[PDB]
Amino acid sequence: AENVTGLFKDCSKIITGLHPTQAPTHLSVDIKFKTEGLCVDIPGIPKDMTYRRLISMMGFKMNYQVNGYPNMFITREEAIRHVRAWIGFDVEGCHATRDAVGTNLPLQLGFSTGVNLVAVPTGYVDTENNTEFTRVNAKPPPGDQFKHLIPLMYKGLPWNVVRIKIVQMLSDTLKGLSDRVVFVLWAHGFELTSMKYFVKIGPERTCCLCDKRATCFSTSSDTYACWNHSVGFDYVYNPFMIDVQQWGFTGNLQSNHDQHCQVHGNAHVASCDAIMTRCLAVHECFVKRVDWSVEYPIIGDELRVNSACRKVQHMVVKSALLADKFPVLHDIGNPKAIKCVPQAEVEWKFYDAQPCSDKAYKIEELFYSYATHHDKFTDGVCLFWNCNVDRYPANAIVCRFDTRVLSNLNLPGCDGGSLYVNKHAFHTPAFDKSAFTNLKQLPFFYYSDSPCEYVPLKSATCITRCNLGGAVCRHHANEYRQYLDAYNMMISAGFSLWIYKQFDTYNLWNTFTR
Amino acid sequence: GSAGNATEVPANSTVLSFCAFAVDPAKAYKDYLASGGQPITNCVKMLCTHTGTGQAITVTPEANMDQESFGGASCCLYCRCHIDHPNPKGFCDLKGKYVQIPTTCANDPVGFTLRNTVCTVCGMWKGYGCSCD
Ligand SMILES: Nc1nc2c(ncn2[C@@H]2O[C@H](COP(=O)(O)OP(=O)(O)OP(=O)(O)OC[C@H]3O[C@@H](n4cnc5c(N)ncnc54)[C@H](O)[C@@H]3O)[C@@H](O)[C@H]2O)c(=O)[nH]1
Ligand SMILES: Nc1ncnc2c1ncn2[C@@H]1O[C@H](CSCC[C@H](N)C(=O)O)[C@@H](O)[C@H]1O
Ligand SMILES: [Mg+2]
Ligand SMILES: [Zn+2]
Ligand SMILES: [Zn+2]
Ligand SMILES: [Zn+2]
Repeated sequence: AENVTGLFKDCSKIITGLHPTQAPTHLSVDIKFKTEGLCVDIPGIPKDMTYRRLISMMGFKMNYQVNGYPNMFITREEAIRHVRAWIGFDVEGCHATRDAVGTNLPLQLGFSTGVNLVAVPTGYVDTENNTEFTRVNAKPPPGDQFKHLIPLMYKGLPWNVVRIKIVQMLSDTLKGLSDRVVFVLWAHGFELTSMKYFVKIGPERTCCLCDKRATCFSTSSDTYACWNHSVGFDYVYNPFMIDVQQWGFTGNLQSNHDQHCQVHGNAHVASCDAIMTRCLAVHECFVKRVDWSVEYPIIGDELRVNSACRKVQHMVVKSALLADKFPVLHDIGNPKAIKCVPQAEVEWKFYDAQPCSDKAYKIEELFYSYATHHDKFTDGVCLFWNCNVDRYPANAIVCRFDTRVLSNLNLPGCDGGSLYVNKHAFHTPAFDKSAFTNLKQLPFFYYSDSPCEYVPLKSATCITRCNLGGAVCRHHANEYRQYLDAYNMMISAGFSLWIYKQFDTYNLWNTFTR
Repeated sequence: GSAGNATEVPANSTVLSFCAFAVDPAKAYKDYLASGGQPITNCVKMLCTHTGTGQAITVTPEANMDQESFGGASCCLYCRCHIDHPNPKGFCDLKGKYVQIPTTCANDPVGFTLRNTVCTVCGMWKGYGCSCD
């Protein structure tokens, strides 16, 4: 008897605090006023009219169920539900060195973003009349691995600044991506502590002048705000956070992270420490294969990419069949039967690694590796449509996403891959030219076999319904201007199209013979 | 490294963490009480003659057979959670004075300081009680 936190542990070097009034807690009042487990006022031994005591902000431990108030730590599941609301956060720090000892101050903060904010050591200090948020002495940690920290003591910046810079750097990174934040962290304790500086909490609130729930708070004038519509807002209103390590990994963060991802080399800097936390987060989550029960609402124009995507597929897989007349088409990566050109004489064989259960009688269960299968499909044509892999086989029609492009749709991942979210977030390997060694790029073209039916335009490339003439034929002249639009779009969605080399625009005209 | 001197006991951990973070500390507390959660304990409690004025804010403990007595700043929520004080600048009511509470109401001293306010007439509790008004 008895146990203690210490949260708010007194870090001052004063022996003998504290008068029974101006003593925060019974626990600390000088032995001198204590008797029989009580305290008593002795006018003889006065209260000090001047003192400064550093109160430790470490050990925050918040789990409480209060009806109007949101759990700020979320389940792995609910965390997936919001992905890239995700941000990696790891704070490096410094210890209080002179007028006091025994606590940790937030020296440098870093993020999944490249950003590193450094702050002047500051802490919470008890005086006679109040608590006061104030600059403090500090020193860098002992380790030789912490030597990179030394100069940052001078570097800046006041906390009143830093919590403002934080909210913007967050505001503009999350504005179009999400309605909330989730901080993704490896050793959560210190970062929770760091949070006390910028983060205010409370029951859900709708942003001033907007429909959407509030991200930010400004003390300058009591208000709440929104990811987009905040500015000069100092505090974050209801962040969420997930501790990755709580999923029971074996070692230190870099140990596990590096098992999977080789693209992030470590320089002990906070950012880099907080990036490696997202990787693991992403890998241990989305490189398991493509769970389809998870629905990510779209903003925006995923639909116009979605349609424009199928449209282009059908067009080229129809043509490619006409052109070289393949006996069989090997469709690799088709969970559901779903012939893309529904009417073709061709044997249509399906292969996928995770075939949807109904429609599993139609499909062979298969995992394609060029090492193993470069032999195994010779006859006919192979279709890899957003089935990303070990380098593609010589006879193939493929669509691979190029990770390098950025859009609010696609997020960073491991290792160098990107997690792509349209619906059912799709993690894709990083773009590798070696994949395409056997293929060649797909030049743009149009094909329509039909009867013909605002200003007309001639196109060197469309094998067209009617080319005897110009021939702008008002029905295809419209459709070709529409299918080139939706093709120009999916290209800017980052996607690329790669075909077997033999393929020739020409052979499509011989289907016009009779 | 500890390496330091401990101010607080665990049974107040969650409760304090809450209001430290909250935008409105007052609400957060009253609510935590609603949710069925335990009130802040560990306040400095005064061994007293129990004869004296009934007044709430005094420079030395003054109690009634009705009241029990507390070192003020442990009964202060803002003082206890180490966050800014509701007075605009900057200062506390209860730090450096003793606060009095009715023995029945005494279970939740931190709260009682929020819930009520002192008559500027008799310097005594309003309703718990006061002769004025
Ligand atoms: N970087 C990556 N992007 C991917 C991946 N898979 C899909 N995508 C892209 O995200 C989007 C996700 O596809 P989604 O399944 O959510 O779109 P749809 O709602 O339009 O498909 P369905 O309505 O369920 O039906 C489509 C059927 O059409 C075929 N299909 C399936 N995928 C496609 C695409 N991408 N383009 C054209 N046609 C496609 C296939 O037979 C399908 O069964 C899509 O736009 C693609 O651009 C992927 O593994 N990596
Ligand atoms: N290396 C591989 N070998 C076989 N199937 C793979 C694979 N990599 C991914 N897949 C499968 O391909 C699918 C990726 S979704 C791609 C969608 C498909 N082109 C369509 O028309 O909708 C998943 O079912 C996954 O199980
Ligand atoms: Mg950490
Ligand atoms: Zn990585
Ligand atoms: Zn106070
Ligand atoms: Zn009165």
